[PDB]
Amino acid sequence: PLIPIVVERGERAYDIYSRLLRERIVCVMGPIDDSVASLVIAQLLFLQSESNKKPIHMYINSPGGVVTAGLAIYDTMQYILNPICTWCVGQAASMGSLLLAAGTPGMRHSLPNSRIMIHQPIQAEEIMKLKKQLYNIYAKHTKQSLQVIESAMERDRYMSPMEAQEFGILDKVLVHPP
Amino acid sequence: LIPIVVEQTGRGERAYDIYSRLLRERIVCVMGPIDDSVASLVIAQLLFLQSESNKKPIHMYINSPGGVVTAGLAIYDTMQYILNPICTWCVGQAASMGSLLLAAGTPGMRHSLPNSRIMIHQPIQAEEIMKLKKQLYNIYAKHTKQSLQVIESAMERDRYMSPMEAQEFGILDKVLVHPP
Amino acid sequence: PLIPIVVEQTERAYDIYSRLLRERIVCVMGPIDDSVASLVIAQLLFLQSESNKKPIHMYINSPGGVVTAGLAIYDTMQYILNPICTWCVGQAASMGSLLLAAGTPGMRHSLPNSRIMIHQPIQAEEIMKLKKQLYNIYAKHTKQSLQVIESAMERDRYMSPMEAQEFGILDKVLVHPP
Amino acid sequence: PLIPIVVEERAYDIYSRLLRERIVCVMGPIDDSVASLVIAQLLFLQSESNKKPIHMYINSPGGVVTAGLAIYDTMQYILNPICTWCVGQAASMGSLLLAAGTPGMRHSLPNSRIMIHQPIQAEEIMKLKKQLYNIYAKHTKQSLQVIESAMERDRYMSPMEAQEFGILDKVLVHPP
Amino acid sequence: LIPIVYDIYSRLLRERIVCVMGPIDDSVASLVIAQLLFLQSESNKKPIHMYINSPGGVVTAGLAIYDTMQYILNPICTWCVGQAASMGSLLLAAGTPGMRHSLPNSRIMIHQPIQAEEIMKLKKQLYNIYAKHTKQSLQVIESAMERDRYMSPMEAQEFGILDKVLVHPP
Amino acid sequence: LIPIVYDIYSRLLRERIVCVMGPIDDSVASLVIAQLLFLQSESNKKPIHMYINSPGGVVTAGLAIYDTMQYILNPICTWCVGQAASMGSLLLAAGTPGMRHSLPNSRIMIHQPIQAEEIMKLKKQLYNIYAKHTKQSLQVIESAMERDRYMSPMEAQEFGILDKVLVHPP
Amino acid sequence: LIPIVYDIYSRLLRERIVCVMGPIDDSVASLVIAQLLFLQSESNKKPIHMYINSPGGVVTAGLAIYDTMQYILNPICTWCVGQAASMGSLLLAAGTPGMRHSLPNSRIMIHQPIQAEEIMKLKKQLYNIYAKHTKQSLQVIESAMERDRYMSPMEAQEFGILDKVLVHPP
Amino acid sequence: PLIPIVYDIYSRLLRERIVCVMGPIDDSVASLVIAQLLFLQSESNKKPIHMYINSPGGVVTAGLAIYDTMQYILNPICTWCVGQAASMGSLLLAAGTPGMRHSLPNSRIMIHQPIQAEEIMKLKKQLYNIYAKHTKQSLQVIESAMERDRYMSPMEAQEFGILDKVLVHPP
Amino acid sequence: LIPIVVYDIYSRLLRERIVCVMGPIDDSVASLVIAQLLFLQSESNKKPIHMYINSPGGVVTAGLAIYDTMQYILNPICTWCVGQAASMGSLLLAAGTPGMRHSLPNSRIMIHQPIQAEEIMKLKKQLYNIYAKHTKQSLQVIESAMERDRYMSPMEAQEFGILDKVLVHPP
Ligand SMILES: CC[C@H](C)[C@H]1C(=O)N(Cc2cccc3ccccc23)C[C@@H]2N(C(=O)NCc3ccc(Br)cc3)CCC(=O)N12
Ligand SMILES: CC[C@H](C)[C@H]1C(=O)N(Cc2cccc3ccccc23)C[C@@H]2N(C(=O)NCc3ccc(Br)cc3)CCC(=O)N12
Ligand SMILES: CC[C@H](C)[C@H]1C(=O)N(Cc2cccc3ccccc23)C[C@@H]2N(C(=O)NCc3ccc(Br)cc3)CCC(=O)N12
Ligand SMILES: CC[C@H](C)[C@H]1C(=O)N(Cc2cccc3ccccc23)C[C@@H]2N(C(=O)NCc3ccc(Br)cc3)CCC(=O)N12
Ligand SMILES: CC[C@H](C)[C@H]1C(=O)N(Cc2cccc3ccccc23)C[C@@H]2N(C(=O)NCc3ccc(Br)cc3)CCC(=O)N12
Ligand SMILES: CC[C@H](C)[C@H]1C(=O)N(Cc2cccc3ccccc23)C[C@@H]2N(C(=O)NCc3ccc(Br)cc3)CCC(=O)N12
Ligand SMILES: CC[C@H](C)[C@H]1C(=O)N(Cc2cccc3ccccc23)C[C@@H]2N(C(=O)NCc3ccc(Br)cc3)CCC(=O)N12
Ligand SMILES: CC[C@H](C)[C@H]1C(=O)N(Cc2cccc3ccccc23)C[C@@H]2N(C(=O)NCc3ccc(Br)cc3)CCC(=O)N12
Ligand SMILES: CC[C@H](C)[C@H]1C(=O)N(Cc2cccc3ccccc23)C[C@@H]2N(C(=O)NCc3ccc(Br)cc3)CCC(=O)N12
Ligand SMILES: [Mg+2]
Ligand SMILES: [Mg+2]
Ligand SMILES: [Mg+2]
Ligand SMILES: [Mg+2]
Ligand SMILES: [Mg+2]
Ligand SMILES: [Mg+2]
Ligand SMILES: [Mg+2]
Ligand SMILES: [Mg+2]
Ligand SMILES: [Mg+2]
Repeated sequence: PLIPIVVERGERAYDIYSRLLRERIVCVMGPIDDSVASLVIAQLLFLQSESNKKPIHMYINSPGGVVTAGLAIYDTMQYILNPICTWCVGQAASMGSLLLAAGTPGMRHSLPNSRIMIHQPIQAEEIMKLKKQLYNIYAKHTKQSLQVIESAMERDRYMSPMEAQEFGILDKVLVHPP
Repeated sequence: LIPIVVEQTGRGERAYDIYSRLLRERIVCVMGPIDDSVASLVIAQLLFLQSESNKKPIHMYINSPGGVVTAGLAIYDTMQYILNPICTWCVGQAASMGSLLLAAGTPGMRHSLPNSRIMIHQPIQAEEIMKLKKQLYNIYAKHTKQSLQVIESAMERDRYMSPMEAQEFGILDKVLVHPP
Repeated sequence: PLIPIVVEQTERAYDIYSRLLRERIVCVMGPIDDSVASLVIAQLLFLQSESNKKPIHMYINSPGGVVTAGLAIYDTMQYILNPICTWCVGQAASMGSLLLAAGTPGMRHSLPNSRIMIHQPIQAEEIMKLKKQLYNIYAKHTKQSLQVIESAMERDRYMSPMEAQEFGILDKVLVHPP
Repeated sequence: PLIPIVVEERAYDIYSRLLRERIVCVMGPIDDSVASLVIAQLLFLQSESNKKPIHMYINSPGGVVTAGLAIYDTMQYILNPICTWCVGQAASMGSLLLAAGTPGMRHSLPNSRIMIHQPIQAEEIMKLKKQLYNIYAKHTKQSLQVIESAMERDRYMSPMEAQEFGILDKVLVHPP
Repeated sequence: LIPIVYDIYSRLLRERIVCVMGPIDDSVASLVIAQLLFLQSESNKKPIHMYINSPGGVVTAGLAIYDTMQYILNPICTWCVGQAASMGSLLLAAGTPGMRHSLPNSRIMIHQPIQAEEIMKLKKQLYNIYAKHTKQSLQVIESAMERDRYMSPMEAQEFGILDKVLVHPP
Repeated sequence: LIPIVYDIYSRLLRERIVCVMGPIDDSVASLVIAQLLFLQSESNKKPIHMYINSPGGVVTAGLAIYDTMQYILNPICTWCVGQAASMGSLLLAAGTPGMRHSLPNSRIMIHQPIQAEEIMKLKKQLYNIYAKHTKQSLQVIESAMERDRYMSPMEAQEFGILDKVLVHPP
Repeated sequence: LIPIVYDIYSRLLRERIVCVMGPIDDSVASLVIAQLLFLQSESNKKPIHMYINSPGGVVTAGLAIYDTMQYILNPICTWCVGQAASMGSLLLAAGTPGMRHSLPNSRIMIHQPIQAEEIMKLKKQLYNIYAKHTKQSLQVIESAMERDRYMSPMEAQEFGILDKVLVHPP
Repeated sequence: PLIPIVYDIYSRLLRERIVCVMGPIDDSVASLVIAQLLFLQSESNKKPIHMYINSPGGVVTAGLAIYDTMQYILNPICTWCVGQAASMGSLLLAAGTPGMRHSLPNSRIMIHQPIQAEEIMKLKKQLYNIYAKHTKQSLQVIESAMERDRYMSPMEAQEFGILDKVLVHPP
Repeated sequence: LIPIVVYDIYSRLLRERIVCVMGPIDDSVASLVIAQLLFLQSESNKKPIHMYINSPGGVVTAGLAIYDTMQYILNPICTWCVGQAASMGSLLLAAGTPGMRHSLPNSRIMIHQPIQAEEIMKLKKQLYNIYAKHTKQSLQVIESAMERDRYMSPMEAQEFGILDKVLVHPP
């Protein structure tokens, strides 16, 4: 995996991901662990410092990951004052779909062929407390009841972008820009 | 060991790695197995090239045996999303998700060199695996302009196509031995 | 993972973590070992030299780690004269929660969905000497008795941020900046 | 781990910046590779000073004896004052380096742990042990029998017990 | 170390008890099928006890055991001890009606943790077999199997997977 | 490398002694269950001795042994030697009342070191079983199990896990 | 752990049943061939039962079994339970006509998942053998084998791979 | 891995009431030793049992399982330290019937010992009491000696109270 | 694959009062050798025991465990060095009853020897004394000779005091 260099006062050379960061785009790609969370959180704090009002784009192609790391990203998204556009490309499963649903209302996007899953693939009470935290967060942003969330999360299935929009996880399914 | 080449940018010379220099020619490489990492890199390049011009064509170099479906679909959706014409170039082989990206190029601009091999056959719950298979049927039918019955039947065969067979089937438009 | 580069107007460019250090923010992320402790300690000494009075922000998302390495960070936090704001994001368990509680009083923070654990997952007497050192440090910074600390640390459980605030581990649970 | 860059305008990695503050790290297990780096830094810092002290940051569980002795001899060889700082722990060869600091300049932070117990043919191993006995006795100013007896017990001492024992001089909670 | 009395499992076979224990693969299916054919030869009318504590396994191997259970003429008692999940619960439910048992603290799961058309053809085969032996409709089976959960023995009896939950022998 | 007298474990079985040693998994549970069924076939009145030196193991496998202990009609003497932690202590407490034993230096732990709701259902099953056999309330069991500690044999006798701490035979 | 009756697989061979399990390699081929020669010596006319649940394996090893099946003069009943894919289905189809069986839920695949000319020569050998026992034309064989799919037992009977689909004995 | 037949040599050695405590002690070793002790007690609960000890130590609860069983059975137990008895091995050596604790001349004995913190310390005190009981020393002498990372000669262990006799030849 | 002979060939060797100490000596090897020595002494405390030695050495305490047992039993012990007897192997060779320590012509013998420091030295001095006792050389001749990293020929070892007879063929 070699990262390409692009060229953007004068001419500066970045690696393509750093150039993506200058377009206020943050990537949440692959499994989410403490390392990914810290990097995402760092980028969110940086982008808010450059403007606490210009939107931030969050590119999400993740199968999920560690819950506390995902929750670290979630809490930081709520904490910063910027509007956050989430973009599901490929898939958003487990904590990935939670972050997708955690975007600013009206700015949660998916491309047409993405797959979304809210099903989720340390002591016992302790695992259940984290589950209830996920129930509350999903209920809050999908605007569904806890009963619908608990029931839906019990089903080992993915949603298409259209059914995820009807469920309240995302707001727009775009084939091309509007 | 990746070679370094110099281009003059206007006020001086810049050194790139040869792949980064290829990106300055609006050519994106999709080579080897496609995973989330490849998809993110390709998508990043597609968004970058569109920003530099949403009307100059983008060349997609494809030499891939396939890969993860959702990662392939992420590239596919991004190809449709951007406004640029996309020329696809099959060199070596385009199998499984690779052939899907090849066929997803802008009509009339889907290319193969003479000795390439193309395969649309494809080498997690059960219903969900079938939903992805049905997403693949629809995309192939859409871009080859064949019926779903012909796509489902052809994908059931474990075989490769010649570039001339892929052109007749609708995966690509031109087989070039030299440039025109 | 590739680490992005950001640009600051001075035009300087750094890696995002080096830029985070310029905001007087130090990261304690993942398992704590001698290598992490030395890096954190180096950053604390550097930030104090740039000003022994501007606050230092300590980002904590850690499951714990080596006790002596954690204690090395703790002692250095007490040694420097700067006020230290601790920020629990994701989780602070074992030595992580000790560092969280060791922040300057009134400046110990957690985001809403963090998890905090003071339970802890060499000869026999020596292992017990370290445990009592941890009892003392927790008692000092939570302002609880040794009997309350020893009893609470025996329970294999996590606390919510609000529960950690009543226990005395942290001072504020913030959803947005005030 | 990613190592941060700091700017003094010149930019260095934070460990290179630490070297500029005349601080040398003896960090983790000590082997020939670590000794060489420490020795190189010690020779560098002595050239570059009009006898200003060198700070030796020690957080080590020990390591190979000959590598530890290589650092020890170099500490004695350079004719500079060396402040030793025990943070976290100094066990085995780590505690020998700690005690080998210039008298009056051996430090520990409050919660550090210090161990002089130690976790090639037989005679050859025993010769190195006496070499350790002699060095400890010299710098703690304890008798050889107190050192042999103390090293025989597998225990750590608190910083204040290490100050009474003669391994270090000062236990500091804040700078004085 | 396996104790000697025969070896304890061979002695269990002489008491007409067959163990379906752990993950089911082609090897397990071959062993169980071999035992079923033998016990039928020594008597095609004395019951066979099938002890089931399995998390599931390979579908075709599970179906191989199922078809052999259907093929032989003996009445088969299925006994869920510990757990019967995935193909394990299918074998449990495939016992002779009235002779499907579970102990009180067992867990039963019908949820299930090759080309695409082939995997779903196998799934419908599981739907029909479950529907046949639980006497539930195909929509009730398809809906229930989609839920990633275990049921208690009482709940599995009410669903039609087993017939009796015994604390002591009857 | 086991010694033969039979092999020493098989001869121990002839004294109606079954060993539960080390981590409990599906394999250990099946062997123990097989042995329990065998000894009660030889007698349903003579006591069976269960030697327990285990740090715990898989919950469903432990529950499989537990259910079989309750199912069989024999009185079961449990003997804690070394340690009985997690599922091991559950088996220890599940012995016939008055016949739950420990040697003086053993350690006993009821603390316990798949979806979420399912892990919690199994935890509640452990709460119920412990409450039943120690005759303590559910809040005393839930509270005690949250503590990561061992009990002395005398302390476990007072908690209700065992009945007798013997230094020599009486 | 293989139970003793001496071992259940050896006892099953005394019933003139040979198992073809798992991946077929030279080792399995030699074992099956040995059993076939043995069963022919005890009687050249009594049928031999060949139980097949195999995903396939090495071509030359499969062909070694095939050649031996035709070489011996006994009638051989083939039984597909679970699956017969690749070389497994070839052996299934190679049973004596009228004596090729499958249980209801089996899956059968004739698709197949050394220098180039060599691989193609082996492929036509498979085409010929299938064609002979399928009583289908070679173009129908080449075309069907190119399709990456399984057949139901009824679909395999109709294609000529097997003769009867039995749920119980007739 | 290769074991001679006379019965297995260890099985035959068991027929003269000699049980081996060999190498590192774990739950597996403890169970076999306990099994052997119960068996030999059934055969005669008054003829002595010989415990052959060459062990560097092992798991405490496993060693304590053997210890409790030694006290539980009604037989006199002769312990024989040959090679070494360190950590739990020396505890079993000292736990033999008084007057019947033996060592050969060149053996090495160590009482120094090379899960939560409170529990580790609880087991340590259990070892202090057991050593104190069988060596007839004070807890302070035991705690004090166990902190020293050293071995004893057989004569020094006889003087400490761990063993009773050091034999070069039989009496 | 171990051949069986009109039981297994090693079991037949034991019945010939021949004990093998082959390869590296560890606690496991030692207890089996000790087991065999005690067994043959029961079958006769006066008929000689043959000890076949082809070993590069091994664990000191395990070697001393066998050494102490060789001295403990009342039997005459013939030691036979074939191939090599190095480190603890050569000490066992020299520990045979005087006049009955043998080597075949092309064997190699080494007394050089390829846990805390003081205790390592205690074991070394124990080896010095045991060699000196059976070689009837002074401690300095043993200490000095063990310092050379070399092997001796059987003749070279006979004069030294390690062995008594070098035999091409039986006498
Ligand atoms: C929304 C942030 C507030 C405004 C505020 C605050 O709560 N914390 C605390 C904090 C620390 C660490 C991790 C945290 C994660 C979640 C929430 C809080 C965190 C620090 C932040 N700071 C900043 O964002 N500086 C700009 C900057 C950041 C990164 C980079 Br790269 C470059 C520039 C420094 C100045 C300041 O007031 N705050
Ligand atoms: C065709 C895109 C639209 C134009 C639009 C948009 O939908 N998203 C959303 C977006 C986010 C993340 C991943 C996405 C993947 C697929 C589609 C959308 C994605 C951002 C994009 N942006 C851009 O493309 N900026 C220029 C640039 C990109 C990369 C590099 Br390197 C350098 C420069 C920022 C400005 C902007 O409006 N859009
Ligand atoms: C709070 C520090 C004191 C003020 C004081 C002191 O006790 N030690 C000793 C010391 C050494 C090593 C690790 C220690 C960890 C804990 C405590 C002490 C440590 C050195 C420090 N020094 C400094 O901090 N120099 C500025 C600087 C540091 C790092 C970087 Br990167 C860039 C700039 C050099 C000048 C000076 O007096 N002290
Ligand atoms: C206190 C040192 C003496 C004064 C003296 C001396 O004995 N040796 C000898 C020497 C050689 C090799 C390894 C040794 C290791 C331990 C001790 C001695 C060593 C060299 C040293 N030298 C120096 O220290 N140069 C300064 C410098 C060092 C490193 C770097 Br990076 C940059 C600058 C060169 C100039 C000079 O006289 N000596
Ligand atoms: C249900 C039995 C039917 C009557 C019948 C039949 O369909 N097959 C076919 C068969 C072959 C291989 C595997 C099969 C798996 C599933 C179903 C059928 C299988 C063989 C059976 N035979 C028998 O069961 N012999 C008794 C015996 C068996 C095993 C052992 Br161990 C000891 C004794 C031999 C004589 C005979 O007619 N049948
Ligand atoms: C206490 C059991 C009852 C008595 C009763 C019964 O419920 N099951 C069912 C059963 C099957 C499999 C595993 C089970 C595990 C838990 C409970 C039930 C199980 C079989 C048992 N049988 C027996 O125990 N035979 C004696 C024997 C067993 C093993 C060995 Br080795 C040697 C001898 C055969 C005859 C019979 O009526 N029952
Ligand atoms: C002519 C047909 C008979 C098969 C014939 C024959 O061709 N070969 C040759 C042969 C060798 C090796 C593998 C072959 C594979 C395919 C065909 C032939 C093979 C030997 C066989 N023999 C036998 O079958 N002996 C009975 C028996 C066999 C196995 C066992 Br187990 C027990 C008893 C020995 C006596 C005999 O004339 N023939
Ligand atoms: C009163 C004297 C005996 C110690 C007494 C007793 O307390 N328990 C309890 C027991 C159970 C399990 C493990 C224990 C470990 C440590 C201590 C006690 C254990 C069983 C023992 N039994 C016996 O020793 N049978 C002889 C025998 C044993 C093994 C072999 Br192999 C061959 C023969 C069976 C009959 C009996 O009354 N007792
Ligand atoms: C007086 C001479 C004997 C050495 C004496 C004795 O000191 N111990 C103690 C002993 C125990 C364990 C390991 C020891 C290793 C080194 C020395 C002593 C050991 C046991 C031995 N016993 C015996 O040798 N029985 C003969 C025999 C043994 C094994 C086999 Br297989 C077959 C036959 C049983 C009865 C008996 O009085 N003694
Ligand atoms: Mg926001
Ligand atoms: Mg387009
Ligand atoms: Mg401070
Ligand atoms: Mg000095
Ligand atoms: Mg039936
Ligand atoms: Mg009962
Ligand atoms: Mg034929
Ligand atoms: Mg006793
Ligand atoms: Mg002698």
